[PDB]
Amino acid sequence: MSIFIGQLIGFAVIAFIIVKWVVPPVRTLMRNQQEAVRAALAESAEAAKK
Amino acid sequence: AEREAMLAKTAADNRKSAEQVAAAQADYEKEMAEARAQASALRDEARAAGRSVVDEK
Repeated sequence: MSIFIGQLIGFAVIAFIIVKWVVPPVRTLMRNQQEAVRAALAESAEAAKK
Repeated sequence: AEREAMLAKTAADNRKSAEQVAAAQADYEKEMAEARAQASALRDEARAAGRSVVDEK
């Protein structure tokens, strides 16, 4: 019982840490990559139109 | 492979579109100047025929 509560507080701390300091950079990488690839497909399409 | 071919097309199109616009301009100019040259040759042939007829008459 007590072990579960303590570990759950610890996991809340871990989740907060990753969401505040680890999630933002990973999300930025994904957005730069996925968003960038979208932009590139778009450019390719416009160029085909040209 | 998809990303690769996409890159390839972005590359070609831009190139081929640029080169084809340049080629269209160049070919229009070439055809128009060829028409002008043919017209000038025809007018010069008419001048030569006129000189020949005046001289012969």
